[PDB]
Amino acid sequence: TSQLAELVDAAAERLEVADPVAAFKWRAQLPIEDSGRVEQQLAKLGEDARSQHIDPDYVTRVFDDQIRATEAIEYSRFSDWKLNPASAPPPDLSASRSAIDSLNNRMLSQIWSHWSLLSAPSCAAQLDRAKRDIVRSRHLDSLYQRALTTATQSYCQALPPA
Amino acid sequence: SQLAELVDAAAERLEVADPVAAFKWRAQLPIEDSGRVEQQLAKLGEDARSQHIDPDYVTRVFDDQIRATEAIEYSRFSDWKLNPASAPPEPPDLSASRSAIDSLNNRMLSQIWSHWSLLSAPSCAAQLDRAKRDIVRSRHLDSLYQRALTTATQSYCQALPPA
Ligand SMILES: O=C(O)[C@@H]1C[C@]2(C(=O)O)C=C[C@@H](O)[C@@H](C2)O1
Repeated sequence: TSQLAELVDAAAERLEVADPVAAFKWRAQLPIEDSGRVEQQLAKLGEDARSQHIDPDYVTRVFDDQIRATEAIEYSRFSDWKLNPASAPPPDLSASRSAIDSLNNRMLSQIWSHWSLLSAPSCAAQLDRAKRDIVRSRHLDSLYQRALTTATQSYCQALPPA
Repeated sequence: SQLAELVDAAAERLEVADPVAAFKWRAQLPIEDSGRVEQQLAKLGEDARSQHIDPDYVTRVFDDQIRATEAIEYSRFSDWKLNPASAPPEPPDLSASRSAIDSLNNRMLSQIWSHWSLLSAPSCAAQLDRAKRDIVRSRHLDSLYQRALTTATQSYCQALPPA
């Protein structure tokens, strides 16, 4: 089991919030993106990182990836639903909000716990193993696999060049 | 197929979704532009009436085409959210893309008029499936564009024969 399995699993579960959120936005005729909103969300995550003695710039980069990957899923659904509106699957977003708050906390806990590994040469391999295992355990489809890659692309920190 | 030119025009117009998406991505503009949709449907409705073509049929067809186009734009935004480096950095202006669309709109309505007797005939469904096969091949349409072309053309065979 990869040391990054809990982090990646949390990231994947958080991606899955894309579906109820997109279903809601579709019915409510709301757009997917909102730059001001995301700026606020990222700022709050940075504050969370500071209070937890985690590098806020790192957390900001990682969650920027996470949020873009999530928006990618939402846009893919909107595409599908434009072609086939009868397929659009609702309710309000309070459940999703609570889930994201809990998953944010889980993710930050693992960034803290596994900071040495995230800084290490073994990060890339351990991330690849974690992804493999979560793709399988969560039965992630091609869209979610691409999203998980995007979401996690900044986990592993650059190494000294000499 | 006698519907190949119409389907080709439809597919060509679908392909304008790419530069349109690219422009909107760079400019951070919404994908849906209800004003522009209304403008087109109004003009086309009037052209149909003036040429004595059933405007309700024409509106339906273009609604389908427009929805399919929006679907492609959403899909590209999805792709670019996953990998922003794949977004075309210097797309043509939206104005230019809209002019190209205006011309394709006209070509499609001209083809609808020309092939009214086939669009309203029982052989329409067969001829449409044939045209789609051939244009999918000739344009090398991928999975997304195949879906989009089905959506764009789904009302073609609804045309009523003249009284
Ligand atoms: O902005 C646009 O011009 C493009 C083209 C489009 C159409 O299909 O005509 C018209 C309006 C928009 O909602 C979509 C679809 O994007």
